[PDB]
Amino acid sequence: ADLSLARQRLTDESVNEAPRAYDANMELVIVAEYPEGQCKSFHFANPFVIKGVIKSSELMWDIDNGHQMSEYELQRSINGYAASHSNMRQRSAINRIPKKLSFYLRGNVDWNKASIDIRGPTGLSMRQTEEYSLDRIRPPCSYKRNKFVDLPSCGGRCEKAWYVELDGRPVSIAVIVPRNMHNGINLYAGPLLGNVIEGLDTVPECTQWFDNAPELYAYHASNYGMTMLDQFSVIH
Amino acid sequence: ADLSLARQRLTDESVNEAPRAYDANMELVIVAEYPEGQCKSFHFANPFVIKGVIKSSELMWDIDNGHQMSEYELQRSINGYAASHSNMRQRSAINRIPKKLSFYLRGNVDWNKASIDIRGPTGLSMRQTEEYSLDRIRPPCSYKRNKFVDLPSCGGRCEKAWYVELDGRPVSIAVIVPRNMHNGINLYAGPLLGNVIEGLDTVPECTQWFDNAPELYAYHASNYGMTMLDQFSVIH
Amino acid sequence: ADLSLARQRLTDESVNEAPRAYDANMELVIVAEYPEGQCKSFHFANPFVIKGVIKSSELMWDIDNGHQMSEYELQRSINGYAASHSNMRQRSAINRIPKKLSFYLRGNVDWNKASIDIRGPTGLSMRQTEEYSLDRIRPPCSYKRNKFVDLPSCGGRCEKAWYVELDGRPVSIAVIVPRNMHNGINLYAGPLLGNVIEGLDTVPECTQWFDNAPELYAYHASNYGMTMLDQFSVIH
Ligand SMILES: Nc1ncnc2c1ncn2[C@@H]1O[C@H](COP(=O)(O)OP(=O)(O)OP(=O)(O)O)[C@@H](O)[C@H]1O
Ligand SMILES: Nc1ncnc2c1ncn2[C@@H]1O[C@H](COP(=O)(O)OP(=O)(O)OP(=O)(O)O)[C@@H](O)[C@H]1O
Ligand SMILES: Nc1ncnc2c1ncn2[C@@H]1O[C@H](COP(=O)(O)OP(=O)(O)OP(=O)(O)O)[C@@H](O)[C@H]1O
Ligand SMILES: [Mg+2]
Ligand SMILES: [Mg+2]
Ligand SMILES: [Mg+2]
Repeated sequence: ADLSLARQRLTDESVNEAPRAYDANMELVIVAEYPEGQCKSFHFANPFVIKGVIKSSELMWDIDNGHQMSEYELQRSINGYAASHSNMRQRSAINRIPKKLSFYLRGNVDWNKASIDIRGPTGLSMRQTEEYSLDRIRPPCSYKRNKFVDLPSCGGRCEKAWYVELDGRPVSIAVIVPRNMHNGINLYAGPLLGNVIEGLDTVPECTQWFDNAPELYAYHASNYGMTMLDQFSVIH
Repeated sequence: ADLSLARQRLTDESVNEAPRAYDANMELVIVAEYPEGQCKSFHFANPFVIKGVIKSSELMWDIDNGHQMSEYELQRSINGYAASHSNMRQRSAINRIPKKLSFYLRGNVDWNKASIDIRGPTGLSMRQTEEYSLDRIRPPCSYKRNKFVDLPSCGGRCEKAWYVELDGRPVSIAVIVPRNMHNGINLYAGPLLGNVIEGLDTVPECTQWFDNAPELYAYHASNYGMTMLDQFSVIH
Repeated sequence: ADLSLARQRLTDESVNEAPRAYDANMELVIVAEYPEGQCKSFHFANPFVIKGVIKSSELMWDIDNGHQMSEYELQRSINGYAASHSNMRQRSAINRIPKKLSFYLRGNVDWNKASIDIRGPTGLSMRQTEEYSLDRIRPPCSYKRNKFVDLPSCGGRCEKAWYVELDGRPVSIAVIVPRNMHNGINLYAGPLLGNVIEGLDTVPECTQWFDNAPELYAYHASNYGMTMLDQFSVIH
């Protein structure tokens, strides 16, 4: 047996299987695409539960003539969608609302229980008439299961995505991504629990802005190894 | 029996009782009111533990001639209250410090254990002489219990509030709101624990700015069904 | 026995031992020092697990002619370090990257398990070639143990520090600081667990900017009782 090829094989497998390890992160990238094709990406990671929580103000395209707009200004625009005649806008804000959201998940994910909840502009459960009395988490619809779309992970057998088209109204996002424990062991049971609790919510988030999707593909997706799908069903 | 009225009754009860469900959110709205009557509201929600954590810089009225001030500028002003002669201010910043804070809680709350802790300008336990050695959470005074004021929830039997007048010094806030488990069942016990842990800290926050209290009543309180009390003891 | 001295002694001990109490905070101050000597400090606290999580954009010196720069502008500069030719910079950004980081820990810390992880510019595990497949938390190197440096805590016997020199590239930070439970009792075991979970992540953070280290010593360190060490090995 050729040991140079054996070494290559071991190297490949070490990279492919690493996400299955204890304390190895699951990965979440959310991409918002806007009408002129610009993109905003949000990255979250954790080994046990990813909690991808995005305010409606964070999901707006927030660049105006080269400067970043404030939460105050953005929330002012969002308000008129949440409550009738609560701001002074004479036209809509659709230029800054995403057309499409893409959710890229990679790693040792419990695909039965991963939930993606698209919520209202002030964070309440989405419905025709949002109200505090009827506000909850993890609605039945949020569990996508076999509605996830499989994508190449280049040997990892571990990337899927979900896509949604928005309808011209601001939204907020709550994504909960639990670790696969279908090997029959409860990591929250016994003395290990404290070690798991210590690891929750310990990875820095990262938000990036791109003027077009090819910049996203070139400087995020292919830089780090998250495969993305474009509007022509071609992978990058 | 009139079935149109029976249907109305069932509908009423479905709305009134929904917050008692597993995975139904408890709701927290904090309102800061400033000397010229403007208001800032902060909304938090969770089914298991609400953690309402606000920095002193976030609690300042932060609008200056139509633009939002930066954390850098706000913290600079706060500093002179925390440490003598640590900024260059020749006058106080009382114009931007809240006069009053109102805490509105709605849902299946453990009223015995809900805690509201008003902390110092850099997040330490409040005392005459703040110091790292004497910094802790959940002081005895923070549990309000029967000092909560009952307010109408329009059939829910589940809203209370707490009020405090400030004394011209910046503060920070830590509110911990645990779920009522007085039905005798520990949701943290057994296999359910992981499901509870997954649900913690998964709801987007929302901050709003209003120029006067009637805007708050019209476009937040009555829009979503949180009853608020004004300075004339009239509900909205 | 002189009871005025006995009272002094009891007072001293009450202050010295307070951090050992249940619900007493452990304290973390991170100080970034930049080439012109300016400093940024970040304070975190919790009684059970401190989670000090800082994005690469937050660690840049972010003041430009008296105004605070936006995350958009800062992330743009960081991008060129993460992905080749992903921004339009013709020179580096070393003026705004810390030269040195200092980590000050005070309280009832588990020194065996405290971990300080210096991560890449977009939050991934640091390595020559950062990639999503090889991203994890709590690497073996992050546990400093006896590589912590002991510093005076003025009777508390409970402050240590860690120092690192950076190499001109932006980084992100994840610090996990667990409570000392070497007295043989597991606080996550039994009915106490819910009370611990309720206390996680409930203390407001505080970020401060200083133009030079003596301002930091005078208006933070000596104001609150965190001892710091300067470049001459002198304490403040
Ligand atoms: N262009 C595409 N559009 C949609 N789906 C695609 C496309 N290309 C591949 N896929 C799907 O991705 C999945 C994985 O494909 P494949 O096995 O070729 O990738 P791989 O590099 O071996 O990665 P993995 O280790 O994740 O399997 C398959 O279900 C395949 O149909
Ligand atoms: N204007 C007010 N000022 C102060 N307290 C008030 C005011 N109006 C009502 N309350 C108090 O609110 C509480 C609930 O009142 P009430 O039972 O009339 O409301 P409800 O619409 O039935 O809501 P719930 O289902 O929460 O009881 C009572 O304790 C009442 O005294
Ligand atoms: N200037 C210094 N540079 C480096 N280390 C120092 C310096 N001064 C003191 N130390 C170290 O700090 C540690 C604690 O010193 P010391 O016992 O004098 O302080 P203390 O005020 O009693 O505080 P504690 O209660 O924390 O012991 C010792 O290991 C000492 O060597
Ligand atoms: Mg394959
Ligand atoms: Mg009633
Ligand atoms: Mg000593």
